[PDB]
Amino acid sequence: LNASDRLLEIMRLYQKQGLEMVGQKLDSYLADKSFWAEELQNKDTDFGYYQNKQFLFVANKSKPSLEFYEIENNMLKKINSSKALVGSKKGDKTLEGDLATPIGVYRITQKLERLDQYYGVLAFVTNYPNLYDTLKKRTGHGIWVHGMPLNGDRNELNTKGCIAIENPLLSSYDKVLKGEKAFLITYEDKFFPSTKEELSMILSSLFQWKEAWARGDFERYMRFYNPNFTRYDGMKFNAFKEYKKRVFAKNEKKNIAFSSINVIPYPNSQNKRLFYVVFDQDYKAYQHNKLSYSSNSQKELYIEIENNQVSIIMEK
Amino acid sequence: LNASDRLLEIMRLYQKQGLEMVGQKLDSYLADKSFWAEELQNKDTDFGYYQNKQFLFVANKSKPSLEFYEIENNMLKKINSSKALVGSKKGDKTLEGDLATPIGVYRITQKLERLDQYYGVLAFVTNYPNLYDTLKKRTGHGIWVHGMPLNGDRNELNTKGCIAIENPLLSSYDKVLKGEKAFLITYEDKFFPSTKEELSMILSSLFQWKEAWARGDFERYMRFYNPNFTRYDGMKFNAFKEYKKRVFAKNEKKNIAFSSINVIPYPNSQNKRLFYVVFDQDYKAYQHNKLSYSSNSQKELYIEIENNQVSIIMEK
Repeated sequence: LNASDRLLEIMRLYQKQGLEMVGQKLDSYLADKSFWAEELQNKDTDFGYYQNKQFLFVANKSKPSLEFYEIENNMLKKINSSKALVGSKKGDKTLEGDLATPIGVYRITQKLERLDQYYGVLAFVTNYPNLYDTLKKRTGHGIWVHGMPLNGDRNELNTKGCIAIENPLLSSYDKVLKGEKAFLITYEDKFFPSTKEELSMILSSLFQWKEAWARGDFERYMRFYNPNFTRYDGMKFNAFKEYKKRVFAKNEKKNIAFSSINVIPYPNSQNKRLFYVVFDQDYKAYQHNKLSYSSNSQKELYIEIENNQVSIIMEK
Repeated sequence: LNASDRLLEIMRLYQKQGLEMVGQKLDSYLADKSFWAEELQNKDTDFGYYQNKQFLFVANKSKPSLEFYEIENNMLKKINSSKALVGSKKGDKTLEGDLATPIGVYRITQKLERLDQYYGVLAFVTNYPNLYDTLKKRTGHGIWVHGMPLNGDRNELNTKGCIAIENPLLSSYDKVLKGEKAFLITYEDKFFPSTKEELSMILSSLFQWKEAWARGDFERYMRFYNPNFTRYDGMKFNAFKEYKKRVFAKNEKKNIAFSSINVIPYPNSQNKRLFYVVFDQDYKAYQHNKLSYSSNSQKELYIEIENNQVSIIMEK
């Protein structure tokens, strides 16, 4: 079953039964692993799935090195790479002042340009501690990707956790970036890419979870949640399930849509198969066919694949 | 590839902008000649485009003969053919009692069975005079496809305009038809088939016209109409245009959907490239977001292609 068959089937449905049945068919594709497997088959998927154009930094703490990529239609283009300086402590960053460069997936939130000359041309600010770090109660702050001292001093072999590279290369990255946000994937010894099978399982599950949510299927929705689940505000599984039971019993109608979806393999010290999933969510709920609630938000999930099953370990 | 890209566009649109925008995108394909060119490329298109399953008699006045077809996904299955008795007058039927079998595209409206023995096992009633005949002021009635005398008489060489075939075969067609309406194409010496280019032009135009109508684009809508236009109720081009300018100035919201579209080459004296278009139409209009008018009707168009341009010459 291929893309041409699916297009023909969409149009046949549209001409014969109209628009509502088209939506139901499109939903069935989105919930279908094989549909994603086909879309992904010739794409560069090692660093994840990215719907829109994005920029990716990849840091190897061990070498140490930093690479920079552009990703468009899920095809990678390597811009450059170099050696880097990183923190002195091996493994996870878990505490303020532990001198460790964090392992995981981070976002570059801003550029700083009026800094001590030690930081070089600029500093890209990472969002350590990210949601995952925050729900694990890891402490610390101020992890940046920056340059080398402007005076030309080279008197350190390690930072206190920041990632530092040469200024000309750093400037060249900034010119490619043009003020766009970047992801940063940082790993330690060896990187374990997301496979096409894993991305296919996550994306199909993602849409199944959405539609179980929207239609108020409490049992199906709850099965996507890992027993260890933690919500962004600290709520754990039992209270979460209690609450959702009540909410779902109200049987309100909802429409939910996910866009700008990225799914990114998440390096971690236990080498669990973890992924960070981030997307825009359009959410609408109705009471007696009157719109009673709407929101547009940025959602974040952390998902594990274990025992060949997808589960949600954290959600904002 | 293209089908991969086209599908991806639809899937992204569905989640980013909604099912309504998906419908508009499918509509843009239906308005595109190259879309139809591709869609028709391996279809049996000589007798026209038939969206759903349909049945077709083809009568050659000159032979004389009658063929019967089943048409499913626009592939012809020929059920049978045989010799036939037809009217003695060559050329057009224009008048009550002129003994001519009419030339053009007709519809079988009903089956009669309580007949005089002369007429055989049954009569399929054709709709002579059709809309075209009627707007051309042609008169007469009772043009049937029927059998041979039940008392075994086989005297006559010609009917008074009906089409007569052997009773065993006629019953066979009836059992295949099973109460369904059928089309009849009748032509005189040589049949000049609808081509794939003609059909693709007519179909893309049909959907362009629908969009111009529904979105209220007066100038683009009026461009499809031939100067010689006659509406089913006699109204001519200038009065039609005047009335439409008024209606379009109201800028009412309108939703229009077509289904079971058939486009059938229309044989004619002058061998002009004329076609009969017939479809079901669901029409709704609104006033300040409230439904003010709805209808479900069978629409009929007669269309000429001349100097590579599609025009409407008659509409019901």
